[PDB]
Amino acid sequence: TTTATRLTGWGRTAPSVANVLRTPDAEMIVKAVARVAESGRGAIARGLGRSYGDNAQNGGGLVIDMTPLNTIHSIDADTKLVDIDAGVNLDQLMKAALPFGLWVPVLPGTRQVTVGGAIACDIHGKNHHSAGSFGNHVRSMDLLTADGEIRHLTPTGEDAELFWATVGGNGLTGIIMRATIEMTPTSTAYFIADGDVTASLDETIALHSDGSEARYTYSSAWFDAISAPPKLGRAAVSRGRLATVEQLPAKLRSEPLKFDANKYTFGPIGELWYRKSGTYRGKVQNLTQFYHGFLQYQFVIPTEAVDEFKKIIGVIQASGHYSFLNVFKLFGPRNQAPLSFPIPGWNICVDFPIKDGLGKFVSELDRRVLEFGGRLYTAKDSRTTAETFHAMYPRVDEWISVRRKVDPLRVFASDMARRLELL
Ligand SMILES: Cc1cc2nc3c(=O)[nH]c(=O)nc-3n(C[C@H](O)[C@H](O)[C@H](O)COP(=O)(O)OP(=O)(O)OC[C@H]3O[C@@H](n4cnc5c(N)ncnc54)[C@H](O)[C@@H]3O)c2cc1C
Ligand SMILES: *N(O)c1cc(C(=O)N[C@H](C)c2ccccc2)cc(C(F)(F)F)c1
Repeated sequence: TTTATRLTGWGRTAPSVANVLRTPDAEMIVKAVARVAESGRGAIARGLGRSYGDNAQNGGGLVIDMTPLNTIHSIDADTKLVDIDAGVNLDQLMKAALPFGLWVPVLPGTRQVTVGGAIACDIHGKNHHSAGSFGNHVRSMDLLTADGEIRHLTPTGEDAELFWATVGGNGLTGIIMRATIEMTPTSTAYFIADGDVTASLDETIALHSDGSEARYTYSSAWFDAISAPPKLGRAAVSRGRLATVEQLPAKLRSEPLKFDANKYTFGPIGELWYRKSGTYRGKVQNLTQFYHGFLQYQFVIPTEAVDEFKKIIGVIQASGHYSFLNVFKLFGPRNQAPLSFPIPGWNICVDFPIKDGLGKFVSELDRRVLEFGGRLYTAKDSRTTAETFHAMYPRVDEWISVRRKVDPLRVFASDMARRLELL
């Protein structure tokens, strides 16, 4: 029933060979786990493999593909609850739930992620500072544990601890079979967006600490990480909120929940265009418009350590490693998941062309991120060390304890668990 497959994350790196079970039958799944528990490198769940790291692979072990288990069981406009299999992806869920006036409460940059993957990495999106991360919206889940049993976890139940260990747990508490999400009510599929441009890193920080952020539910920025100061850190800021029907152009009010470089570019006229183009108010945009080899590196620095955040950006541009695609956002309050990535503060994504001395430069970045109280993201990472990770996540020991109570025999395991000593 299993097939030896060669697996990588989305980074197409650190490949490993595992036995990939793929069945729409939850019974084959439960019994495949029981077949790992009476024997040795254990088992890990895999979703759509959008995670860049090595969390959804398990060298010389069992990897269980969950995408066949993609039944949407029900959606209820009144309770706002959705009840689906872990294999359902968020694009699928988005499209099924619009007709009910329901919005997926946390959307990441690609909708090709499963619900299991969204929970296990506790993903965040453009609205983190107003909605939190994915785990905040899970009202229940069914977790296939090492003992072959299915446990029904809730956020505030008597199983709260294992619930919040599973959130952001990178699949190391067992297999999420099914969950119940509370959605966000919406009257349209549209955003009303305000656009802003900055000329300096200092301007960017100002804009994000002036209180304007509280007027928008969604907010993120494209961010210059190549130009030398004080042009370094200038940003195209896109902020907004879901539009109501009364704010749509009348052509759309009929169907409000529907879904579907020249010579000047670098001169003063180019700079002018880019400011004009990137500055606006109340622009209505659908989801696509408003959301628009390499080493993907993402960290967050606590809010108060702002000067340290600036320092790291300066180190980056002067490093000779150039990143064009840079997403900046200020996270809001965190949640009670010990291994949850987001904390309030300065979040950034950078894309580094694989190049000489880059591996060693990012190790230094790790040191800086750590020294400054921030952390990396497992959904992005494959190269950091156990010691660095354990120091970045001070509640890791708390988490490991929970994980030990629930999988004493190390039935669930992955490349990452072994690398980061989470096993
Ligand atoms: C283009 C792009 C844009 C992205 N943007 C964002 C973003 O804006 N915000 C953000 O937070 N992330 C973002 N990501 C990362 C992505 O959201 C996460 O890596 C997500 O976890 C991937 O989901 P998946 O179903 O592909 O999971 P996989 O990558 O297949 O698995 C990821 C982790 O989830 C676990 N898992 C999967 N299914 C289950 C299950 N059924 N039960 C238990 N554990 C399971 C796996 O074991 C593994 O630990 C982006 C990724 C890409 C490629
Ligand atoms: N990283 O801090 C980060 C990345 C995204 C994101 O959507 N990235 C994908 C790869 C993307 C790259 C280039 C253009 C479009 C999409 C989103 C965030 C967020 F915090 F959600 F805004 C952060």
